Amino acid sequence: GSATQSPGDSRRLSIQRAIQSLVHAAQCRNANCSLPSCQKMKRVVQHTKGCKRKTNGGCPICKQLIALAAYHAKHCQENKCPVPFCLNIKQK
Amino acid sequence: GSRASCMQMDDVIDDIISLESSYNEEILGLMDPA
Ligand SMILES: [Zn+2]
Ligand SMILES: [Zn+2]
Ligand SMILES: [Zn+2]
Repeated sequence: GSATQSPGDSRRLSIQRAIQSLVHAAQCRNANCSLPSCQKMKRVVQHTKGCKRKTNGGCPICKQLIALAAYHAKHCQENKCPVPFCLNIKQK
Repeated sequence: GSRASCMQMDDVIDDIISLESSYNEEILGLMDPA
């Protein structure tokens, strides 16, 4: 019920929440960090480190970073940014 | 150059709509168990 398709309303906030994780975990150097998502999202940022599987479409995570960072970078004009794929957007 | 380049179809804006529909629904796998 509710919606047979995925509304931009829900995906919006969904991304934003994930982005909070991504922007923090990307630059977080605090080892003592023990929040909810940063720890996990850290390994996500750390996943993209050696990703070559993404170019074959095998990265749903890099798909996410792309997904969120594109949105995040929609309001970015900086050449340096916290999350990984934001600077990837700027490579175009 | 040809100024028509500033009045073309933006791949980036079409992308937005697509991302607003399925940003990465592959991880979601959302099902409605009705
Ligand atoms: Zn952290
Ligand atoms: Zn990846
Ligand atoms: Zn950014």
